[PDB]
Amino acid sequence: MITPRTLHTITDDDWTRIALLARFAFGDIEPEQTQAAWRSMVPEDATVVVPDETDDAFVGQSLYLDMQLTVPGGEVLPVAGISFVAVAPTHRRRGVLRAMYTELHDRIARAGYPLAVLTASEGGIYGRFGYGVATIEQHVSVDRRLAQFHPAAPDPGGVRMLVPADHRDGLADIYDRWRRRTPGGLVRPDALWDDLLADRPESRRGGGELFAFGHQDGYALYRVDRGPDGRRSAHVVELTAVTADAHAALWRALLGLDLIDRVSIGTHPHDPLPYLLTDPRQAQVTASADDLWIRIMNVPAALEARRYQADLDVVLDVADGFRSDGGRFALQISGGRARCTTTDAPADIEIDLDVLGGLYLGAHRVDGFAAANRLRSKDSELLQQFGAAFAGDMPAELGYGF
Amino acid sequence: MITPRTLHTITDDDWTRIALLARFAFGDIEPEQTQAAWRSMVPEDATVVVPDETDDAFVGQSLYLDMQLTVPGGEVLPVAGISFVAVAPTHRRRGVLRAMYTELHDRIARAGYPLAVLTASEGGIYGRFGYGVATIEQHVSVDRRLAQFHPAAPDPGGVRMLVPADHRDGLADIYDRWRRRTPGGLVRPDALWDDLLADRPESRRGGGELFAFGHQDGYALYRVDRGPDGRRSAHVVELTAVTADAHAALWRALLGLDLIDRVSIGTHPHDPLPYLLTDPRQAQVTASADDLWIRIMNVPAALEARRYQADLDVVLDVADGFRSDGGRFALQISGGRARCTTTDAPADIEIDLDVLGGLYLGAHRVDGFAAANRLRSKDSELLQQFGAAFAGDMPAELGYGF
Amino acid sequence: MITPRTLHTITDDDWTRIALLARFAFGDIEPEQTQAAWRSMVPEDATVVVPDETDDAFVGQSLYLDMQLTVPGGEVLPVAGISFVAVAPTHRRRGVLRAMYTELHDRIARAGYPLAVLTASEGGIYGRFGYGVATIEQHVSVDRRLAQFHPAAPDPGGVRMLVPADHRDGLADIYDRWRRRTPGGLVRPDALWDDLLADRPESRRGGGELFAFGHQDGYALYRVDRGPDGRRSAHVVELTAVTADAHAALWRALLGLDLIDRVSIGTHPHDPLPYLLTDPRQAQVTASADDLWIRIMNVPAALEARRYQADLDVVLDVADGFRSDGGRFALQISGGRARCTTTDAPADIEIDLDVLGGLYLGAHRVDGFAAANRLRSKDSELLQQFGAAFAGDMPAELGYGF
Amino acid sequence: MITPRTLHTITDDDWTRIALLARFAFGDIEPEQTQAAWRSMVPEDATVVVPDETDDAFVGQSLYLDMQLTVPGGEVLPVAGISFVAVAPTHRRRGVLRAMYTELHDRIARAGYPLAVLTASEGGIYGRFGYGVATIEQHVSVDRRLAQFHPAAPDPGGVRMLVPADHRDGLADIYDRWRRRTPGGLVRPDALWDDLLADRPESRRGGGELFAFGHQDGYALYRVDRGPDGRRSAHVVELTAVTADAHAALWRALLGLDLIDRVSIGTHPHDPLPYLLTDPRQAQVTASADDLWIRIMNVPAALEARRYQADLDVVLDVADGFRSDGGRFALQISGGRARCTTTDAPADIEIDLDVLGGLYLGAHRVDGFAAANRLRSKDSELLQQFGAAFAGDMPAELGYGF
Ligand SMILES: CC(C)(COP(=O)(O)OP(=O)(O)OC[C@H]1O[C@@H](n2cnc3c(N)ncnc32)[C@H](O)[C@@H]1OP(=O)(O)O)[C@@H](O)C(=O)NCCC(=O)NCCS
Ligand SMILES: CC(C)(COP(=O)(O)OP(=O)(O)OC[C@H]1O[C@@H](n2cnc3c(N)ncnc32)[C@H](O)[C@@H]1OP(=O)(O)O)[C@@H](O)C(=O)NCCC(=O)NCCS
Ligand SMILES: CC(C)(COP(=O)(O)OP(=O)(O)OC[C@H]1O[C@@H](n2cnc3c(N)ncnc32)[C@H](O)[C@@H]1OP(=O)(O)O)[C@@H](O)C(=O)NCCC(=O)NCCS
Ligand SMILES: CC(C)(COP(=O)(O)OP(=O)(O)OC[C@H]1O[C@@H](n2cnc3c(N)ncnc32)[C@H](O)[C@@H]1OP(=O)(O)O)[C@@H](O)C(=O)NCCC(=O)NCCS
Repeated sequence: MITPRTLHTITDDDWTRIALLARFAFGDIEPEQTQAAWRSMVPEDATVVVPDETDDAFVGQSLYLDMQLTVPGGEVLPVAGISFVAVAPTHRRRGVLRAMYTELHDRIARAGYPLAVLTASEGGIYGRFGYGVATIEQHVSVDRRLAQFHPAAPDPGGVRMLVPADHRDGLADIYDRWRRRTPGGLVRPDALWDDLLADRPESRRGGGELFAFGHQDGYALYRVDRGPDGRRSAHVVELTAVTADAHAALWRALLGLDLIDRVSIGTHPHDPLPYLLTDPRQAQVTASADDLWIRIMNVPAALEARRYQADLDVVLDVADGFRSDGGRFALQISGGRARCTTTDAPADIEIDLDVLGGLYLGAHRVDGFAAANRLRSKDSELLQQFGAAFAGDMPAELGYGF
Repeated sequence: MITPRTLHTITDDDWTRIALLARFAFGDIEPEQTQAAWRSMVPEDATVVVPDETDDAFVGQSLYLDMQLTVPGGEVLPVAGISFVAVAPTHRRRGVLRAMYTELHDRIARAGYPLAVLTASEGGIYGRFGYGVATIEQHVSVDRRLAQFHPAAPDPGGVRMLVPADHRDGLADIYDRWRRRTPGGLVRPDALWDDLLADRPESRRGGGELFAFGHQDGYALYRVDRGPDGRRSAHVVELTAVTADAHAALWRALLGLDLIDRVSIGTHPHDPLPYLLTDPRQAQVTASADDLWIRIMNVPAALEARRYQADLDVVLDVADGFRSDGGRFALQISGGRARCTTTDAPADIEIDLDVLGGLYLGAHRVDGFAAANRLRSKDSELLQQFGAAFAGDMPAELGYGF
Repeated sequence: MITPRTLHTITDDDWTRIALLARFAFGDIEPEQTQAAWRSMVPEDATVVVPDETDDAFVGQSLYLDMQLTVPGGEVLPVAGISFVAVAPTHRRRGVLRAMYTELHDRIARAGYPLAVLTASEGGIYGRFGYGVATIEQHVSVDRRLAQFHPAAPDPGGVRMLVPADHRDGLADIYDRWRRRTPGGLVRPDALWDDLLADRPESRRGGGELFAFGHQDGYALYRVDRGPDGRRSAHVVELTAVTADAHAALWRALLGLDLIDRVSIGTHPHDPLPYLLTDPRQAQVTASADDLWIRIMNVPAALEARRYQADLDVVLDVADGFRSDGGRFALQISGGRARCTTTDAPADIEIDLDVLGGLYLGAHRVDGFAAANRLRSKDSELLQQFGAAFAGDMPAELGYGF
Repeated sequence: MITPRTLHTITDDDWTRIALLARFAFGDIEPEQTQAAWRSMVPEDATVVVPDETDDAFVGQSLYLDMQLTVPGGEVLPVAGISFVAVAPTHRRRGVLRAMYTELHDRIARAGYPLAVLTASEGGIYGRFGYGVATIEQHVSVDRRLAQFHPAAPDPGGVRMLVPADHRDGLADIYDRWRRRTPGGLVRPDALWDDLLADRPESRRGGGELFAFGHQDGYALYRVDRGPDGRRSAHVVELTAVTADAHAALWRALLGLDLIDRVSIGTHPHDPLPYLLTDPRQAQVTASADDLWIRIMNVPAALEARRYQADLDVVLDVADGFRSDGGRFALQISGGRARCTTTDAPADIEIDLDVLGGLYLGAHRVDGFAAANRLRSKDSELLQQFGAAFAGDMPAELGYGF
C-alpha cells in the first residue's frame, strides 16, 4: 500500500534521502550548492514522501518551492513550483506519483496558491494532472559568419564585456525589470543568483567559463565550447533584455565573436532575433519543446488576476479529472479586465483544466486544442473570441528553469 | 548594359533557353512534364528575359504564374506567382534581377494583380523588393513507436488505402474544399494534379512510390524509404484535411505504420498534431523556415479583401522602397471588415511594405518587426491592436510549392 | 465482426489485393516476379483474408507456403511456411491477425503439417502463437586487410570465378547437398533459383550485380558496393558449403579481394570462420537476431522425426495457450532416437510450446528459458539432460529467407 | 639481447620501472592505487624482465598474479594470471616476448599452477603460446523504452538503491557466492574491491559516479552518461546474480530507469536477459569478443579437476608447440568425473593445446576447431562426444578483468 507523509520541514537526513532518490531516478543530480539553493525555497509542509517498507529510504518524493510568477498584464502571483519529483525505478507505475501528487496538491490548495507550476522531464506526465504547457522553448542556432543585420535594425551600442560575478546587483536588477514586465517571469532569490555566478565546473553544458555582455537595460551570459576538430561555438546561457535596444545591442555583440562559428540559445518562439536579420534563415530553429507548465488551482482567482486583449461574455465549463477545481464559471471581460464567478447557467464553452492552464500566458491557439476535442463549443465564433481574449500583450517566457 | 525584354508568349525555343539557364543557375531542374505544367500556367506578357551579348542565350529570366490565393476570411484573390527566376552565375550581382523585377512588376501591376507571391531559394533576397514572409513551414518528425493518442482525440475511422492515381478527381475535390477554407490555399490546375500523381522517379526525392490514405474529408500522400542499416521511415508529401476528424484519422493511420520508425512532414506552426497526442513532445520540430512570401501590389484591394480578428481605426504609412505602391492609408476595420482609403492625414503607424505582406496571412506577431524598427508607432498600445487585427482565425498554409 | 475468408485458390485478382495490402503494411514490396515465385508455392486452401466493409480490398491477409525442412538427424519434414502476413494500418490491434491465424492454423492442421515455420518482421509477435526462435543469424564483418588465416587452416584451392546465372543446376545441386545435411535446410524450387539468378536491380540493396565463387562442394554469391567514399565493401548474399574444405577455400577467395576493405555476411553463431583465422577478432559480430521461427503443430510427430544427442526418459507437459497442440507426453530417447507418446502420467518437465519449437533445431541452452520461467522442473539436472538431448550434431541454419 | 631475469620480489624501484614501460607500451596506464592492488597479488619469483643496456630501465616485462579460478563442477584451482606484459615499441618483433614467456612459464610450471590465464589486448598474440579463448564477452544494448518483460518472467522485488562504497562487504559476499557457482569466477581480494569502490574519475570512461542496485542475492553496478543531445544512457559495469530471481529483479530495476534511452552491459553469450523479454530482439548484441584465455600447464590435473556432461573413453594426443606439456593421455570420463593418465597407446583424437584450453570452460563447439584442422579425428562422431563431454552445466563468465 501507498501512504505518503508530509514532512513539516526537511531535516539534513531527509535531504540526503531526497538527493539519493533523485540521483537514481534521474540518473544524475546538480551540485550540492544548487540543491541547497532549491531546498531553501521549500516552505513548511511542502514536502511529500513515501518511505520504503522499513521507513528507511524514500521510494517516492515530491515537493514545492514558494515562488512568484508574472502573468499577462503584470500582476505577480504566488505560485507553488513543483520540484524534485521522483519515484524509485523499482517502484514505478504503481501509483506512487499519483498518491504523492494527491497529497501535495491538497497542501498547495490549503496554502492558498492560485497556481502550481513546473518544468517537465518528459512531456507525457502532467497533462492528466491538469497541467498545461504555458510557454515554449525553442533552440535557435545562428551562423554568425553569414548572419547580417537588417538595415533598419537598432545599433544602439552601450554593451560592455563583464565579469559577471562582479556585477551581481546590477544583473539582478536588470532581470527584475525584465521579470516585472514579462509573463513567465519568476522572482529569483539571492541563493539562485549566487549559484549561477559561482559558475561551478559541473554546471557547464555549453562548456567553459562564463562570459557576460552588459548593457544598461540587458545582459547576456554565455559560454564557449570547442569541437573535436577545433571549431568554437557559443552557447548563450541567458539573455535578459528590458528594451528592444538592449536585445539588439546584445545580439550584435554576440554575432561579433570573430572566431565563433555559431551562436545558440534557448528562447521563446517570438524572439525578435530573426526579424533583426537581412536573412531570417540564419537564425535556425533546431528544436521546440514545452517549457513552463501551469496548473490552475483557483480558476476565478487566476482568471481575474491576468489581463486580456479582447472583450468576452461566456460561461465556461472547466473539466478537472484530478481534483475538483473545475466547474462552470461566468467569465465576463471588458476593458481587458475579467470577472469570473461560479455559476449554474449552461456553458457556452467546455474546456479541460490543463488546456486553460496552457492558454493562460497566451502561448497557443484555441483551434489546435479544439481539433483534439479538449476544448469545445457549439459556437465556433465564440471560441475565436475566447482565444483572442487570452492572447498576450508580451510574448511569455519562463524566467529560469526549476 | 542591361535591357530586359518581355515575351508575349513563350515559344518552345524560348523555353529551351529558360530551362538551360534555370538548370545552370539552380544546379538542377525538374523533369520535362513538370516544367511543362508550370509553363502552362504562364499568361500573356508574363515572362521577362535578358539575352547574352549575341542573343544566343538568356543570362537572366523571370516569369509569373496566373494563380488564385485564399486570404483570411475566405476571399480568393488573383495573384501573380513569380517563378523560374535565374541570373547566370557569370552575370550575377550586376543588377540583372533588379532590372528584370522592375519590368516584371510593371507587367503584374498593369495586369491588375493585387498581390504577387513566391517561394524563395534563399531568405535574404526578396525583403528588399517588398516581399514579406507570409507562411512558415516546419519540419516535424514523429517517433511512431512512442507516440500515443490523447484520450480525447477524435477517432472517427473511415480511412482507405488508396492508389492515388485512381482517385484524381476525389483528391482534387478534397484539396479544393481545404483550399476554400484555408488562407494560403492555391488553386491547383489539372496539369499539376496529373504531374503529382504521375509520381515520376526523378521528382521522387525521399522515398519509393507514393502511398495514399483517403478519407471522405481528407487525404495523406506519403513515401517510405530505407536507411543503409535497413530501418524504414515515412515522409508525408502532402496531408490535406478539410475537417479535424479527417486530420486526426489520417494521423492515426500514419502512426499505425508498424515497420516504420518515424513519420515526418513539412507542416505549418499550428498543426493540431501535437495536441492529438498524450506527449506533445513526440511531434518534434527539427526545422522552421519561410515558405510563402507575399508582396502587396495594391494596398487597398488586399487589405479590404481579407477579414480581421479585431477592430481598428488608424492611418498607416506604408513604405515601399522598390515601387510606388505605398503611401498613407486610412484603415478602418469594423466588424472584422476593412475600408482602406488613400489619405493625406498624418499616420499613426509606419510600416515597411514587406512587413505588411508578411502579416497578411496572420503568421507573425508585431513585436519582432517593431523591435527591428520595420514597423513603427508612438503608441505601443496601437501596435498590439494592429497585430491582433491581422491575426487569422484559421492557421495559414501554402497549398503547394511553386 | 471479423469474418476471415479462406481462398480455395488464389486468382490474379486476389493476388492484386494481396500485393496492395502487403505494400501498405510493410512499406514496400518485392518485385512482381519475386511475388510470383512465392505465389507458386501456395497450395490449395492456404490463404486467409479479411475484406474491408466494402469487400473491395483486403484489410488483413495471411498465407502459407508448402515447404520441406531438414531437422536434426537428416529427416525432411513437410512444413507450412507462413508468409505475406499483414493487417492494414487502419485496422491493426483489433484482433484481425489473431482471427486470421486461428483459421490459418486450423487449415494447416487439417492439411497435416507437423510444423509451421516463419521469419519475423519483428521479434515480439509470434511467441504468443507458439512460435519459438529456432535459428539465429549474426552479421559478421571481416576486415580483410588485417585478417590472416591460421597456419593449420585448409587451403584446398579449387575455386573458380563464375557467372552464376550460367551455372543454375550446379549451384542448385550444391545447395541441395548442403540442405540434406543441415537442419534448417529448405527445399528451394526452380522458381526461387531463377529469381535469385535473375539478379533484378530492384532487390540488390545498392550493391552491384552478383559475383560468384564456385567450388566443387560450395559456392559464394556476393555483391560489392562503395559508399562514402570510393572505398569498396563486399556483402556475401549467400555462402553454401557442403564440406569444410569448400568453406575455407571460399573464404580465402573472399578475403583475397584486394580493393575491398570489409567482407560481411549473415551467418550462424557457430560459423567456423573465426576459427580459421590467426586473430579471431577480425571476424567481427556486429548484430545477432532471430532468423527461423518454428511452431510445432504435432508434438509426437515432430519429436519422433528428429534425432537426439543423448538419452532421456521423461514426461513433458507442453503448454499451448493458442491451440490445443500441447499436453503431457512420454518422451523416451534411446540411441539418439525418440518415442513420444501422449500420457496421463505426471510431468517431470513443464515447457511452453514456443520454447519446444525454439529448442527443436539445437539453437539454445535451457538455462535462459528456465530462468524466465518458460521451462520448469524440480529436478534441475534433468533439465540439463533435456538440453543435452536436444542439442544438434550439425549447427542449424535457415536455407533461405521467406 | 635477449637475456631475461626473474625478480625474486618487486621493489618500489622495480615497480616504478614496470610502470614506466607499461605506460609507454600501452599508451596509458591505470592509476597508482589500481597498480598497487595488482602488485599486491604478485607472489615470489613471478616477474620476468629484460633490462635496457644500462640496467636502469626495462625494455621488456611480464608477470603473473596468484589467482583462483572456478572450473566446471565447482573446484577452485590456483592459477597464474599473466599481466603487465610489455615490450618497448623500440624493441618489438625481435622475440623479446617469446624469450620472457619461456622463462615466465617455466616459473609458473615450477610453482605448480595447473593453468595460466590472461585477458588479451589483441586477438592474435597468445594462441601460438597455447592459450585458448575460454570465455566470450558480448556487448548487449537494451532499448529500455521499447523492451517489455515476458508475462512469465520472475518479478521478485527486493531491489534497493545503494551507495556502493557503503556496502563493500555485502557486495563482496554476494560476488563470492556467485564466483563459487560459476566457472570463470575468480577470487577478488579486498584491494580490488576498494579500488573498484573508490570510483576514481579517470576510470569512469565518461560516465558519472557509480550507482548500485542491491538485492539479497545479486547486485548491479552502473554509470550514466549523456550525449551532445542531452540523452542519457546507462552502462552496467558489473551485474552479479547468484539466483535467477536476482538477475530478473536487477534487470527490471535497470529497465525501469525512466530518463535513460539505452542500457548496455558486457555479458556472456547465454545471458538469460533476452529470454526475460516479450521481444528478444530488444536485447541487441552489438559486439562479441574473447574475454578469458586459458593455457593448460598440466593436462592431467586440469582435466581431472573439472566435471563433465557426458561420458568418454578416448586417447588424446595434445600438441604443444611452445613447451612440452602435451603428449598422449588416456581420458576416461564416467559419472561426469575424469581420470586422465599419460599413455603410449595410439590416440583417437588429436588436439592443439590451445584448443583444449578454449574448450575447458564449455564455451565452444568442436565444429569450428575441427574445420580448421586444429582438432582432428577419423571418427567424427567421437568428436561430438568429446564436445558434449566438455560442455558446461553453468555458462562460463570471467569474474573480472585483469
Ligand atoms: C515520473 C514519475 C515520478 C512517475 O511515477 P510513477 O509512480 O511511476 O507514476 P504513477 O504510477 O503514479 O503513474 C500515474 C499515471 O501517469 C502515467 N505516467 C507516469 N509517468 C509517466 C511518464 N514518464 N510518461 C508518461 N506517463 C507517465 C502512468 O502511466 C499513469 O497513468 P494511468 O493512470 O493511465 O495508468 C517517475 O517515473 C520518475 O521518477 N521518473 C523520472 C522523472 C522524474 O524524476 N520526475 C519528473 C520530473 S518533472
Ligand atoms: C537570385 C538571383 C537571380 C540574383 O540575381 P542578381 O542579378 O545577382 O541580383 P542583383 O544583382 O540584381 O541584386 C539585387 C540586390 O539583391 C541582392 N541579392 C541578389 N541575390 C541575392 C541573394 N541570393 N542573397 C542575398 N541578396 C541578394 C544583391 O546583393 C543586391 O543588393 P543591393 O541592391 O544592395 O546591391 C541570382 O543570384 C540567382 O540566379 N541565383 C540562384 C537562385 C535562384 O535561382 N533564384 C531564386 C529562386 S527564388
Ligand atoms: C503484425 C500485424 C499483422 C498485426 O496485426 P494485428 O491485427 O494488429 O494483430 P492483433 O490485433 O491480432 O494482435 C494480437 C496480439 O499480438 C500482439 N502483438 C505484439 N507485438 C505485436 C506486433 N508488432 N504486431 C501485432 N501484434 C503484436 C497484439 O498486441 C496482441 O496482443 P494481446 O492479445 O496481448 O493484446 C500488423 O502489425 C502488420 O501488418 N504489421 C506489418 C508486419 C507484418 O505483417 N508481419 C510480418 C509478417 S512477419
Ligand atoms: C605484445 C608484446 C609485448 C609483443 O612483444 P614482441 O616482443 O614484439 O613479441 P615477439 O617478437 O616475441 O613475437 C613473438 C611472436 O608473436 C607474434 N606477435 C607478437 N605480437 C603480436 C601481435 N600484437 N599480434 C600478432 N602477433 C604478434 C610475433 O609476430 C611472433 O611470431 P613468430 O614467432 O611466428 O614470428 C608487445 O607488442 C607489446 O608490448 N604490445 C603492447 C601491449 C601488450 O603487450 N599487450 C599485452 C596485453 S595482454
